[PDB]
Amino acid sequence: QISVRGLAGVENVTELKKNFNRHLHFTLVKDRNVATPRDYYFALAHTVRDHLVGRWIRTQQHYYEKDPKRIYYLSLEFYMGRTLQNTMVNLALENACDEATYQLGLDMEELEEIEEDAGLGNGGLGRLAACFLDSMATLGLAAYGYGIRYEFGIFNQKICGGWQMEEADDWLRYGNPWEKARPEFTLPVHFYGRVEHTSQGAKWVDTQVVLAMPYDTPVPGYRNNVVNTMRLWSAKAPNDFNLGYIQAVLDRNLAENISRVLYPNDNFFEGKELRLKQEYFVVAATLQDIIRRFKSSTNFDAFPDKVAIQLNDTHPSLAIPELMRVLVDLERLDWDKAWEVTVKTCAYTNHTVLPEALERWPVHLLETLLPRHLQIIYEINQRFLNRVAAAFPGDVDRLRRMSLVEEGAVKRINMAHLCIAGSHAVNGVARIHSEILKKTIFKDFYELEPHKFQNKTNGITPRRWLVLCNPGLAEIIAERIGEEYISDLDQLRKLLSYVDDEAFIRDVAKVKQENKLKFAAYLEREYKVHINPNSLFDVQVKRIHEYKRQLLNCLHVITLYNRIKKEPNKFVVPRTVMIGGKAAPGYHMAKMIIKLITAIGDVVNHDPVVGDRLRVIFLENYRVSLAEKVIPAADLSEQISTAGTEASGTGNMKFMLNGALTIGTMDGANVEMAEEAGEENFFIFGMRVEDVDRLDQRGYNAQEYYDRIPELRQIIEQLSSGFFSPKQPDLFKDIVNMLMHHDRFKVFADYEEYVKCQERVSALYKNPREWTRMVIRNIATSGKFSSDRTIAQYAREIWGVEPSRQRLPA
Ligand SMILES: OCc1cn([C@@H]2O[C@H](CO)[C@@H](O)[C@H](O)[C@H]2O)nn1
Repeated sequence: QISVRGLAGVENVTELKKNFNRHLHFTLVKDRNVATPRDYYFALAHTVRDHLVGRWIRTQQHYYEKDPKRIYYLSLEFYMGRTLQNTMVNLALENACDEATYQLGLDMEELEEIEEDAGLGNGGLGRLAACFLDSMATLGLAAYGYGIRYEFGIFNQKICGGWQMEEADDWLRYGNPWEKARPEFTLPVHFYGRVEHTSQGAKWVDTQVVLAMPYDTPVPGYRNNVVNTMRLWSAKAPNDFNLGYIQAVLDRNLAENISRVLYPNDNFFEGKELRLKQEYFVVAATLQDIIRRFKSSTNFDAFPDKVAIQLNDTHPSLAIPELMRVLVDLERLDWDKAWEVTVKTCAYTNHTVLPEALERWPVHLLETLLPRHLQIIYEINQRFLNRVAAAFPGDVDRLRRMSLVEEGAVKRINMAHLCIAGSHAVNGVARIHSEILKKTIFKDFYELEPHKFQNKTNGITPRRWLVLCNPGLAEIIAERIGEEYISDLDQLRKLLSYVDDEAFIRDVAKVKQENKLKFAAYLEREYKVHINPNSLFDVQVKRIHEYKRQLLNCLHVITLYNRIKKEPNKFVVPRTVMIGGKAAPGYHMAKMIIKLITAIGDVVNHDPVVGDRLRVIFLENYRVSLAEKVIPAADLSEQISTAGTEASGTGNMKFMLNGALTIGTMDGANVEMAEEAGEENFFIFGMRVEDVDRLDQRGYNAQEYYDRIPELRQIIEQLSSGFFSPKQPDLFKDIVNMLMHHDRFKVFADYEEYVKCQERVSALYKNPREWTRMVIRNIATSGKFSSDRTIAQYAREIWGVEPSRQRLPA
């Protein structure tokens, strides 16, 4: 059908069709009289998978022969989403499979919808890992993603009576055609036990053993024949585990619970033992695998030359003391040499400055679970603090501040401090974030070792986030500038020369309209909700969090509603306000915010005076597959976190690439986005980081805003009195109380500027031509935010490896 989707040659189409029928028969054990759409999906998935394996085997053979430096990306989350279309895109099979299935009398897009998301992540951090894997493969790096194969990923969100309900994401029930179990490479992982000191050093003994079984998933590069591996560990009990008899077998679940479920927290630390076990489990199994591969090339001086370990947040921070443990206790290296190797091998990416998100493990947990690691952390700390003391003599406050061990009622290990000490590089994820790190929470460390601190602004893969989810836009762009931009997104700058091109303006606007119609149809079909596709699609999709300020969006929505109710017969630009995202199950305020959104919808969507001029939709079960649908459909991207709180954001970048304008604070990567596009082409509002600091200094008083803004008063009075909850007038008391008395994120302080800025948005939307021209200016300058750029920077500035667009033999 379209060019970017590749060739549909007669030879390939015929070959795909026969292998499809082969898999349906031999693999699925079905005939075409009993086969369901799901069977057809699996037959296609198996057919496409076959095309990966040849390239997968030869890529891994290529690495064995060339022995390049290997990159190990350690993450507790990989938010992969669906794999079928991505695989087709990267192998140039999309049109051929489209043709092959059509000739079999099947709609491929229908089959694509059957695939479950691999939802092994919470949001941005897990999705960043997924984009990174894609870019590393596309840039020909010898890279391995290492994580946990959760049996249950991020919960499926059901909305019931306006409330979030969670259900288990049983993503593996029908099987996962993409993974290959590798039980032959199963590794033991040790827990508990005790430390014994001998003549020949420390020994970790009397441990409980849990087996780590790897499952390998192929990660194809974009049309370069590179297929890298994501290896995910599954917890298995040893066969002599607890070996009355029946109970001992049933108690195997205790061990295997380690890989059972993803902790559903976004940007929030829950100090639970099971989570710590997960963190060590991935680290211990991964490091053995790394060392095994390294030895299969005794001399650990070359370890840092052949290995890079990237810590995605502090979650895999135990890699540092674990590497030390292995080098010192098992390989018998002296401390100093082991430490040198460790530091040069490890690098740490920080993703947050929110205090509640920072990992601080109680010493008593580490003492019981990982007694040798605690000893190593203590020794790391002492030697590190000796360096601090030597650099800043007499500065006893600094010593306390920089210690890996935090004092208090419960002693804790600050994992971020551990990571900085044991890494040669520490990076933030957007320029403003990296600067905040050096100025605030890691200031002491930056003063001690300024060379360690870097920025690596986040990115998104233009394969998934343009070509896959927005083929129409990919195509109209390719018509003008060719296909090279897909793996060289900076080429989108060439589109600046088309900003006054009447054909291009029409096409850009046509593609958006088509996307909106398709999404309006999706909503009716799958959720039975009526929306006006001519309205401005105003969308905020991301995890529900106070810092992300879905509440500020809510206030604006109510403002628009109240203004309509006051002047019913005045013209307002029609809007469909879509808000979606999951709340962590234990996050009460976030669950209340979801209820508020639906409560507002229940009032607004049924007011006859409003008509179709304002609709409020809560998008249920927001996830990667839903993002791929709603983002291409968006006109306005809400990126309205309090300045200084959203480390980068990546949703922002997705919207920019897909032809939405951005309303946002100068937070995270929004700053760089506005810088790239030009501030004129962004809807920037609200406090900057410095304004937030000034407000904190004099004290934030929400009442002041309430007293001085009548429109804001009205909303709060509406919330308090039960306007949006008549049967439970006090339902939103917690929300109002928080807003009025303990709002850490200063919702009210940005309200006026936000509403005003939103008026500027509506004004521009009234002029379709100028809206689209600004859209073109955004798409055209979104090149910097390709994860190919990000990964190339990691490669050159941290990992010490050169990216390559050179193709491997097919
Ligand atoms: O554990 C802290 C954390 C941070 N994050 C998110 O990481 C993303 C990827 O770097 C960022 O874009 C986002 O700003 C951050 O909140 N998720 N969890």
